[PDB]
Amino acid sequence: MKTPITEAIAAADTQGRFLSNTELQAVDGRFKRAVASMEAARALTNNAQSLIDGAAQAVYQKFPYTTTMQGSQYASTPEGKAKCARDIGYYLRMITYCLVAGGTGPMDEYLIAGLSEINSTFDLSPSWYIEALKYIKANHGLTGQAAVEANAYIDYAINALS
Amino acid sequence: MKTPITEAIAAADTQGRFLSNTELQAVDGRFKRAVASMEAARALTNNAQSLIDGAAQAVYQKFPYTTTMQGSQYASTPEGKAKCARDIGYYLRMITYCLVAGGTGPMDEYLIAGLSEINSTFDLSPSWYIEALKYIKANHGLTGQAAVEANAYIDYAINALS
Amino acid sequence: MKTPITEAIAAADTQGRFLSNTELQAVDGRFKRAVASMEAARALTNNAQSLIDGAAQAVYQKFPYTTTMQGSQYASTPEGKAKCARDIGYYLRMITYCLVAGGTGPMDEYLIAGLSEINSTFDLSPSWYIEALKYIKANHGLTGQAAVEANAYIDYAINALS
Amino acid sequence: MKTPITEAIAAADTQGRFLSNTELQAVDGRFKRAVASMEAARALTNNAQSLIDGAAQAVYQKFPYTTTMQGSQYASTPEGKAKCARDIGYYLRMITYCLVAGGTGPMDEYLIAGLSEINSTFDLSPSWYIEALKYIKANHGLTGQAAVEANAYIDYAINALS
Amino acid sequence: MKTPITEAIAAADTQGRFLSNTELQAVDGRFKRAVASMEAARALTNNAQSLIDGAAQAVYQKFPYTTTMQGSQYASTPEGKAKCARDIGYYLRMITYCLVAGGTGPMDEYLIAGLSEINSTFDLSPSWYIEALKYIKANHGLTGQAAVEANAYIDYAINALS
Amino acid sequence: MKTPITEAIAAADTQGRFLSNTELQAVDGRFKRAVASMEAARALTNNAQSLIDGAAQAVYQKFPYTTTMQGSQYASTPEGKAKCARDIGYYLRMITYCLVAGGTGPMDEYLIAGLSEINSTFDLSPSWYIEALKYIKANHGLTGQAAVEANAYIDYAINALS
Amino acid sequence: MLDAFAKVVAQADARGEFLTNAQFDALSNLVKEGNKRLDAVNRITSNASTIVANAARALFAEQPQLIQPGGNAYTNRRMAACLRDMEIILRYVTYAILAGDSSVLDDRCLNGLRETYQALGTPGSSVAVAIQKMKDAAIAIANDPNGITPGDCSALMSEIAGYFDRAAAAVA
Amino acid sequence: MLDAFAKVVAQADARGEFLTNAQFDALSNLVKEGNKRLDAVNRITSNASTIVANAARALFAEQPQLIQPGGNAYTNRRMAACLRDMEIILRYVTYAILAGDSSVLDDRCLNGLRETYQALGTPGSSVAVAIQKMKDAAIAIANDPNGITPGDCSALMSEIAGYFDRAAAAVA
Amino acid sequence: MLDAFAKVVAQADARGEFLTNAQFDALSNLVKEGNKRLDAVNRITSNASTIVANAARALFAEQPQLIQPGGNAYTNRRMAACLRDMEIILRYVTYAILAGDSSVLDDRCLNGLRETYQALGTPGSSVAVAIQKMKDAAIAIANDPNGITPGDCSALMSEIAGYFDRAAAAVA
Amino acid sequence: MLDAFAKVVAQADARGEFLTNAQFDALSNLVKEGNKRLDAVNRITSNASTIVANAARALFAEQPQLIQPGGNAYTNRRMAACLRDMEIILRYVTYAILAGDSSVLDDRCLNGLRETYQALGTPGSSVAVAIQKMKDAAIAIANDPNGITPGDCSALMSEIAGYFDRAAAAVA
Amino acid sequence: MLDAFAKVVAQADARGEFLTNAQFDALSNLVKEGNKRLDAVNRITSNASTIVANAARALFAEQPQLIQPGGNAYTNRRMAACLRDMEIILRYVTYAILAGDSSVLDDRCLNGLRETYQALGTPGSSVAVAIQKMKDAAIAIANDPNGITPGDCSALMSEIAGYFDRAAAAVA
Amino acid sequence: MLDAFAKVVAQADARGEFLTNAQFDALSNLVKEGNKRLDAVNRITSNASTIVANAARALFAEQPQLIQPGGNAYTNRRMAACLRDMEIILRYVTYAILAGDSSVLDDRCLNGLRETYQALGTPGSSVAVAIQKMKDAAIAIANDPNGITPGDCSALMSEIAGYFDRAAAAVA
Ligand SMILES: *[C@@H](C)[C@H]1/C(=C/c2[nH]c(/C=C3N=C(/C=C4\NC(=O)C(CC)=C4C)C(C)=C\3CCC(=O)O)c(CCC(=O)O)c2C)NC(=O)[C@@H]1C
Repeated sequence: MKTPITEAIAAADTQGRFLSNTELQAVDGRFKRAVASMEAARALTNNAQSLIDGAAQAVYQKFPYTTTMQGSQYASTPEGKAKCARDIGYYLRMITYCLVAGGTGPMDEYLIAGLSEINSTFDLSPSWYIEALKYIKANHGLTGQAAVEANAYIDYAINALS
Repeated sequence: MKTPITEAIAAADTQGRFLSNTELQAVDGRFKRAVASMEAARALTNNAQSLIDGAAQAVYQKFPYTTTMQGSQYASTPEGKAKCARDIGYYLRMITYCLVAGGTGPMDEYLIAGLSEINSTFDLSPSWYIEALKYIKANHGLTGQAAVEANAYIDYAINALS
Repeated sequence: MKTPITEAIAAADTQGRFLSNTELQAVDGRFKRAVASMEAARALTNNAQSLIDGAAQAVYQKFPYTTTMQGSQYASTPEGKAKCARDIGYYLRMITYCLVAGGTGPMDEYLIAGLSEINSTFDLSPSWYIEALKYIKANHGLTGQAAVEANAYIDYAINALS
Repeated sequence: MKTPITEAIAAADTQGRFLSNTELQAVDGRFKRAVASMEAARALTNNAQSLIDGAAQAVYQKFPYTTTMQGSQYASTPEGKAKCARDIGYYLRMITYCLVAGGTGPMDEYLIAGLSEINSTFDLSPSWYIEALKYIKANHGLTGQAAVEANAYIDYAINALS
Repeated sequence: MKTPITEAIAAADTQGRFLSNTELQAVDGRFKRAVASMEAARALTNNAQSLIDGAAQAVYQKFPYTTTMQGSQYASTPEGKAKCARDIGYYLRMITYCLVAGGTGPMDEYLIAGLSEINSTFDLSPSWYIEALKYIKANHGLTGQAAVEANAYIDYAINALS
Repeated sequence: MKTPITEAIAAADTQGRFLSNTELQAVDGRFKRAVASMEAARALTNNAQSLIDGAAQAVYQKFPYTTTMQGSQYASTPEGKAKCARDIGYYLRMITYCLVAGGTGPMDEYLIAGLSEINSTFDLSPSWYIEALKYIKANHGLTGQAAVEANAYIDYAINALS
Repeated sequence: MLDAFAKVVAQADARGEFLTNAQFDALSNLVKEGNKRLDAVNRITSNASTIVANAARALFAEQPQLIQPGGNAYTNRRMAACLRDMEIILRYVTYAILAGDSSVLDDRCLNGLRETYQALGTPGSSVAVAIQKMKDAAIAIANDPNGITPGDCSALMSEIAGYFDRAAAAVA
Repeated sequence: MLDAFAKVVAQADARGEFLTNAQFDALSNLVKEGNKRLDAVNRITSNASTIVANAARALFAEQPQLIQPGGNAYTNRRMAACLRDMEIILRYVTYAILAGDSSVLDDRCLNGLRETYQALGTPGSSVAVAIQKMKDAAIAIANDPNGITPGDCSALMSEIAGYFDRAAAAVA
Repeated sequence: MLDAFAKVVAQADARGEFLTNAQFDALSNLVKEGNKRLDAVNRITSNASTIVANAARALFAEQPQLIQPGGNAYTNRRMAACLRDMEIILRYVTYAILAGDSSVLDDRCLNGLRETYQALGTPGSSVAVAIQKMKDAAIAIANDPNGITPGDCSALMSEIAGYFDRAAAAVA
Repeated sequence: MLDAFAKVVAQADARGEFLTNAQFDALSNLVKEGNKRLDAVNRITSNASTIVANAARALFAEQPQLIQPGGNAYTNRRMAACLRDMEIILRYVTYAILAGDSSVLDDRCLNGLRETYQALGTPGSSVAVAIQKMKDAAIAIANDPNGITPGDCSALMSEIAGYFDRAAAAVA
Repeated sequence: MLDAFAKVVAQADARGEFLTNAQFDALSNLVKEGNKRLDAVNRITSNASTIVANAARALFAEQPQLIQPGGNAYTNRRMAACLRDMEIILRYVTYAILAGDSSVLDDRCLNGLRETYQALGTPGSSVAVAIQKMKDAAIAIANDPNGITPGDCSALMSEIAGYFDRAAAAVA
Repeated sequence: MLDAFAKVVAQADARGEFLTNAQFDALSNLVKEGNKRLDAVNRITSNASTIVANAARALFAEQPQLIQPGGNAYTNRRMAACLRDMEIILRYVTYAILAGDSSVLDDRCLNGLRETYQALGTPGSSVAVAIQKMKDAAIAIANDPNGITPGDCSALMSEIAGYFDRAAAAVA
């Protein structure tokens, strides 16, 4: 999985050599940044439910047709609404993983790989998720570097969706 | 050239993607470590001459035969002694480059590549340089993290020579 | 470009040999089918405007939000509606090319290659085009083998969009 | 084995896609041609013996030395004459296989592959077989497209032998 | 061109090294054998015409049909007989080249490469040349190692033809 | 293992062909040279001890520091002196193997491969071995071609060490 | 691979004999039903996406544990692989229908598949359900009387069912 | 590469327009002459070996210096290459006849050929004679009235002559 | 490639001298502005998609002929290539900003680009407009006072503008 | 490969749950001991050559039969391989120390090693002695109180000992 | 691979000793018989084609079922393979004769051959007959007293017989 | 590549004629001087390292600017390349001496060398001095009267000088 640490050893490994000061400074770089990352992860996790419930509504508000239109890809049914909230929880949960790990690794393996295929096969619209992510971005309530860390991964998700 | 920064972009480039938080933490890692690195580089540069003159003597003291034996590879001639001090200055100069750059890059391109070939062709003994480096290691007069930085590159040279 | 004829010579060419009875039967196969293909192409071309104008409305009827919602990707503006009709004409025009050529070639090079990238970048929804194609499918007014030919390429487009 | 049908799926398979109208027209091409092919195959099979007995004589007539000369590669012995008729039957039998299959496949795998090696190792002359094939070509008694099919494969054999 | 000398340097060259005692013994091996080789070459060259005129007749004697049969590939015409003698001279001339060079090189580049293609395209029979070579083999009049050298290359030709 | 004989068959094998006169002359080349090679091998083997004891002293005489200096890489201890004589015996023994085999093969596999790594890891100086080899070169007491053979392999070792 | 025609040729050769009137008549009949075979392939192929997507939705509604966290189809990477596998199974089945022989399906798709799922930890029996599903939809779409000349396709449908059952049995 | 059909499509697209009745009618006519085009290709292809061999014999009888020692066709290696080149020229010409377009001939055979012979030291004009020869034989064999339904093939023959002249001009 | 630090080292070596206090002081200052450089890269990179998409829309509204049939950006294949090229130009520009040196941009992106568009038939000057556009958006997003500690980034912005102008000049 | 952080993430996901305060607290502690981990790696790595060379000398003094003629370390080729193997074992052990997880050591170094020595005829137990040796030297050099800020590193040392024992057990 | 000379060297080394007079004398004798060994190889090699062709004819006359339809040597592809295999067996046997050691024959020809025929369905015992045949012809041609200096070659012939029996036993 | 023998053969063939007594006599003489040629190669090759090292030392003492910082031989990488180039020039020169023809030297070493140094920025004339040097040492070592049967080698030495001058002229 892609983290500042695995990236550091992979580099040394391909060149078939021992770790050097070059790689070590990178790991200390992540170690020092962990403080702000952990703070973000903690806050997102403690407020998971309200952010998820808020984000879902933001989506339904912006794209009202996803609640009335008929089809299994929409949330016009209690089942569709459960799947929808579930998917949102998946996104939120993945960005906290990225904060704890210090890299995009978790999101890349678990969510980005195969994304476009899935959204294509089940007629799911990207803008639906981009909307939910923007809501989480504007309301996580974090400040300082904790916000920069959180936003870094939210925006990363936004780009994968566009 | 291999630096924490070029390593960061090379990684992103091979994966054909934009820089992420992963790489950025690595660069901030080097940025924060630069303070101790620069201090080392400065001290080594201001005391270049005495460390060089000291290291040469340490070599002649340990391997007295390099001053009496006849052959162009030895310092038994004023010419040989100039080449010898010159070579020592090359080593010292290269480790300061590594401190300023934040990586082994400078030393790797300018000194390690081709080293064994050269020492083999001109009958130069590695232990001669390992001795000079140990002297610089014990007498640079640095303390704290500035010493750890300096020693990191000195030892790196020692290993390439053995 | 991929046609029953270029496919026939490509096969012979990779095997580095002369055309044989195998390839020739394939070309005669397309020659005999051309009659129904040309009939389809002709009918689609003579009724281009009404099918295009009909298909656009079918899209606006099914996804009413594409006419009211604000954003350049929607047809909530005279400009957006022109782009929309233009895109529909592109699809129709491409399937006639496939009928005349006897293969998917035209559509593959001119429309399928890069499709997903485009729909992703400009926030265009596939179901919008799948809807327009279904309308053309139900109203081209063709019968017999001329309909089978037309539908073969319409469905081919549908699959590329899903 | 190479047939209009296996060629059609191989093409689709390498491109990793589903069959399209392109390939289907090729199979219908062979399906429609089968009528003339089957007629040829049937006629050649019902008159196998006389064509074989006729072709052998034509060879002995043109190259009289193959009946008097001494050596196991010649038909100057009852054994050599049996091998000779046998080989002719092999050629005839293979062209009927090509007619039934709709391609050169059968002949390519069973007869062309390794041909030159064999004729070289056992001192068999190609012109001997080209002569036998020309006889079958002038006397199969077929007309119309049934003759074109038969001749297509006979000539194909002639070329492999020259 | 393939000679004991070029083979010796090619081996050293692929291994990217200087010639060693291994390769040198090989060159001295050819140097010592040159005496018998040169003797063979000289004798074959001084008796070229009679051996050529003898070999041609031997071919016509064994395969009388090559003088009566009609076709440009046969010597049933003054032109065909000139081509035939010419071809024989080519074979003889090539084996002397092999003796002077100390290897098959000359024959390989000038005669073996493309042989089967040519004999196939112009309906020339290998046994015709094998017969001419056997005549030269039985009548060159050489003895001792000079005969072993000559025969080595004659047989080499025989094998390429079968 | 690299010998004039294995080199001869390897060449034929890569070209996927039978041995020819080219390769055979090379083997006879080695066969004829074996006489001088065997004489060298025999003489070196019968005088192994004195040459070894002489060569060791020559090394200690030229590089007196290897007997007084402290460290396990030097012969300043009875153990170090045993290792030293042992290593010399290895060199001598390997050149006799090369004489018997007719090539560098034995030395290449058993001594050259990995040499530089070893001398580097255990701080052994090449000039120490080059000195021992020069002694053996000046005192083997061989003359004529037997000396040329012996010297060929001694010098070969010298070059690998420089 | 072989098509129904080359299959007969290969059998004739191993015996070293010409085709018999029975064989000619039999092969002549395959040619007569050609039109029905082209329609089957066209229709199924023309609804490829719908068949795969609808079958998977059903699979997941029937076995929700495949998509719960930890399930073999959990995460978009494993899900895409699952959908890909289904489309691939369907693709090789349509080749067999065109060929009139399962060889292509066996050599290039079914062999080693069981070993592959065993090693990956994929519930092979769950795959069988997936394919059983496409089978029903595929056949339903193949012999739908609307839109074409009426006639009997029952034999072709039973053959089409064979290749599907053949794949399902190769992983279950 | 393109066939006469895709060629029209590519022109229509660059303008962004549907096909016109003129174009439909024109392409509909190519389909009508299809039978003549299949016969041309079959016959020429069916006499590939004879065409190459007979043309080369003539070339060599006309320019004996090509086979004298030192000549570019002297030695079996250079001779095989010569014959190979002829068969290759003929092969790409038959592809163009099937396609009804010279693109395949131009992109995959003719371009870079002149540069290739210049660099090799091969008399390009001598190659032109070789191909001119196959041209005459090819056409002679293509429209031989014996063995087929009578009718006019004059337009096809003139087109066939074009591809041959096109190749000859590309090396001369 | 080189970063601003290795660039000084390479110059020092070619002369065979140690770094001077001027150089130490100069490089020590780059370290002090590090935070501003990390923010610039993060922000631009964080709005990659928007920057490319919005710039292209503008390009096409300004030069509609690029998307008319026959235009170099007509058809989804050429359009995807166009968008890809823009994202690639932007990607290498952000590498230069992290490095503090244009080497990576020059060696791995700009060289051979002019030749490449010339040969493809792509209006290089049109590309320049595209990049000029991303430049304005990129900088607008880089030094937006909202969301971060206040301070002067003017020098960094001017440097950032340099790499953009550098790429635009390499194709125009 | 995984580092101690991704290891927790992977476990959290398979269950489909967010991290718990226990986990946050646990991972927050790894971050606190980071400095000790960087020092361990730096020191061991900084004495790579000495560690390998001194350990091998001891191995050979303890088991002289490995270097007698016929021994598995006899001849410079086999000796270089031996030394190389030791340096490689040490290299992957330092990666695990940086990562805080043995995955990289297991996947890219230890698996298949036992099979490899069995097939080569190399005394696997002799390798175990070699690594046991580097273990003692490595740890001795890692927690030497001279030259650094005082404090407890006992837990890290015990972890470091684990990876070494883990490799030794994988070949013995 | 090894030749009789390197074979002795390899044994001497594993013991770490110089060659003994017995060994010198033994190897000195191989050199003395060199001429006979060069003649053997030259003659056999010089009749390669005849040996293979005549042996195969006999094999087929003895076991006609190998060439009946369905037989493993039926069809020119399988027949060419058969002849190729024979020529290859003969080729490696002549290498062993030059080398004076069967190593090259064992490592590069005989190992895996039995497994290969088992898997292909080729009657390995039939191959043994083929090689037995070439053996008799090869030796007959090797020590034919006509055309060379008289003397005893009996020991060499018995050695030559060994390599042939060695190959036959490796497939039977 | 060609050796002096194949060189004559190639000339004879292009004319289509047998060798003349002049040619036989000429080639018969090369064979007579064979011993001198083997000694030349053995000696030079036997002092490869000394020749390169001593020549380079002299080059650097004569042109110290090549090793000053910034010089083309400054840094161990460029220095190793320099030494490598010298050893390579010497290696191909010894091949020519064995062959008795400069072809191998020209085709595989000298051609493109001038272009290569021009592009690299390496003072080609400085290389010429390097090789001139090895020339003098090489010849000095080749015809040293000590250690061998006396006789005249003057012609061989002049030929040996030719290949060296030939290489020097190819870069200067
Ligand atoms: C110019 C772009 C704008 C601007 C920048 C500005 N930034 C800071 C300070 C900080 N920036 C960071 C950001 C990072 N550190 C990292 O390691 C990473 C990668 C993960 C990033 C993105 C940090 C940690 C700081 C310091 C803490 C803080 O939040 O202040 C400054 C202040 C510098 C100082 O300390 O004096 C400034 C001025 N300011 C503007 O007005 C422009 C719009």
